[PDB]
Amino acid sequence: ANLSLITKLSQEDGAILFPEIDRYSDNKQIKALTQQITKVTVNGTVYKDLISDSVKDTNGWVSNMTGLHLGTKAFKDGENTIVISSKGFEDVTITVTKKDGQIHFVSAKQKQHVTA
Ligand SMILES: [Br-]
Repeated sequence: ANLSLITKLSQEDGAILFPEIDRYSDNKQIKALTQQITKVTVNGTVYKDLISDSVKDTNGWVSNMTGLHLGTKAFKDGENTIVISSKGFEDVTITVTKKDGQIHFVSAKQKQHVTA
């Protein structure tokens, strides 16, 4: 149901970080997914690749050696839905909760096939 390789986040100033979304990974699936990101949405807002800029307080993302940085501009109280599209991988949906200024990791999945 949940991804094994994306499990956590860090809080930054006006941003969060997914350290496991690593463009330098020896894990070829994580490396190819991260290198080949095509689109990031937060609560349906389209984010811009800021390349190497601070993402503080932006609708912006950066992939670098510390992971995937996301601005919190489009974040809301309660549930937040982050959708990462990539060339070779089904969309990844990360759910995070915001409460009293604090954001925590809830789930990371790709849409699943129903099995018995
Ligand atoms: Br599938």
